[PDB]
Amino acid sequence: VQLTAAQELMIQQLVAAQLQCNKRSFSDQPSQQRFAHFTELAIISVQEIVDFAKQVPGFLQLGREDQIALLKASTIEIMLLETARRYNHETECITFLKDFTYSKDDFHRAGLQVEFINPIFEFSRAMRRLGLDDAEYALLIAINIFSADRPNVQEPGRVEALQQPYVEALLSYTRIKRPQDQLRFPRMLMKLVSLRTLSSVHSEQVFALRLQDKKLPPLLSEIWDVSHKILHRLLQD
Amino acid sequence: QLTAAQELMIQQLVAAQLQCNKRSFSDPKVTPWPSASQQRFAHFTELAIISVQEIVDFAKQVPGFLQLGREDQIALLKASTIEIMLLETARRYNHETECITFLKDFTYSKDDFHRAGLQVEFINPIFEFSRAMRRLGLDDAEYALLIAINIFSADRPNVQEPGRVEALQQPYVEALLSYTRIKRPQDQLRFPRMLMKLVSLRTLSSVHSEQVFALRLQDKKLPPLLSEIWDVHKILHRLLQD
Ligand SMILES: CC(C)[C@@H]1N(C(=O)OC(C)(C)C)CC[C@@]12C(=O)Nc1ccccc12
Ligand SMILES: CC(C)[C@@H]1N(C(=O)OC(C)(C)C)CC[C@@]12C(=O)Nc1ccccc12
Repeated sequence: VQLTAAQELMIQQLVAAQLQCNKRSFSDQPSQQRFAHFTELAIISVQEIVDFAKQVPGFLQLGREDQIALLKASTIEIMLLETARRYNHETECITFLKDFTYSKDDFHRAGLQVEFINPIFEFSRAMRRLGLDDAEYALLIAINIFSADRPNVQEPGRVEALQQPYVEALLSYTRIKRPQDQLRFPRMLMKLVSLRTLSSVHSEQVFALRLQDKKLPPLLSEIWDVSHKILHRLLQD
Repeated sequence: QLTAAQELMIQQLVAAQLQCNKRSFSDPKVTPWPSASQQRFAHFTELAIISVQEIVDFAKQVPGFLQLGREDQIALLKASTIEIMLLETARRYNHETECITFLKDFTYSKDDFHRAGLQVEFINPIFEFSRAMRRLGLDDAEYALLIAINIFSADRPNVQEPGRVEALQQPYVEALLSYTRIKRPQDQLRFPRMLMKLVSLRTLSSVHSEQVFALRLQDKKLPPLLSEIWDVHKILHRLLQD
């Protein structure tokens, strides 16, 4: 009933890597005005997500066409995990990147649909109730990435094997943090289930804006719209 | 050790699970497996109608489901119907033949489904889930617990009493946890993977919904009872009443 040096070492690598993310600030930073803002800001985040993904052990070792498959699906779900981490209960303003803060009302002005926005905030509220630290968020992101249930995964068993170390670490970490509360760990996992619904709802939202004359940029269209020239280039570096 | 209350609950579930999948191709008869496109669709829908009713009967036997409001019961059943069905496809997947089985003994190839006009996006995940489920290697108690856990999801659409639903689920999660510990003390990661399979059921259920809409474009519209649960609840409300 205690972590290993290997497990301790991995968690530190993840949070350290995770800390390199969301570094860009609104001061330091250089309908459609609202839209362009989001897409612009997504590209920054996506690019950070790919970089984070190379750092994690056992990811670069996978073949390229499955590295695409895991990233394509999880990238939105990571974003959602990160929006939830910095969700502020008092203001009800989700933070994106270092310091960009947006109320739920701010989103309606971008023309996002109520079927899409409310679940995001319900997700952010629900996760805040769990009370996860940076280590638990970092482990949960990794677990999320190595999802072998994603569409068009060529080597599922290889991916399942990569993920299992992160589950075992998270199980042991939660047991130490709350020995009395045995079901908090399952509660955290049941949240992974909520992420998919939001992932499917997101595919409906993105589509709807294509109708409103709001087409996605080159990088974001590769992974969200129904070749991966940009995506290969980011991975190959 | 396992609780006396917990033993009863598992026992009630497995028994209820036993009443499911009693129908045989030999035992009335559903429209036969072979216009050709149209007939295969019919074959599936008649069989599914039959399956849905057993799931509904099973769900009433599950404890505390009937504690719920008729509106919530309906919400819960409609969303998990496909997910229970797919658990069952996986449960009895033959790795030797790669043929999934439906009800008592209706066996189908991957090849068959392509022939029925189903899209790859839909078909591939189903066999992958059946394969992935096998790697876990669940026993009957474990399947049944996982099913009951599935039913009581608070984050389902149109649920009115989430807390009441989630309260009914925790007992089952606790039983599954306790059961895994007793049966396999040294395998700590087995129990989380089972819970994570619920994540896979969601993607499937979403993929399945897309398939149903694509089929409507093939001039293949679902019958009344399946249309309630899968299209975008009079018969289902009436089914609960018996
Ligand atoms: C509305 C948001 C939830 C945005 N989402 C999204 O898919 O964007 C579309 C505009 C629908 C294409 C998900 C992440 C999103 C984004 O893309 N950029 C961004 C910047 C700050 C906060 C949140 C976001
Ligand atoms: C294609 C199948 C996977 C069938 N399902 C489904 O949703 O397909 C529709 C065409 C939309 C109806 C899911 C269970 C399904 C069914 O309805 N009857 C049936 C009989 C034997 C095996 C599998 C099935």
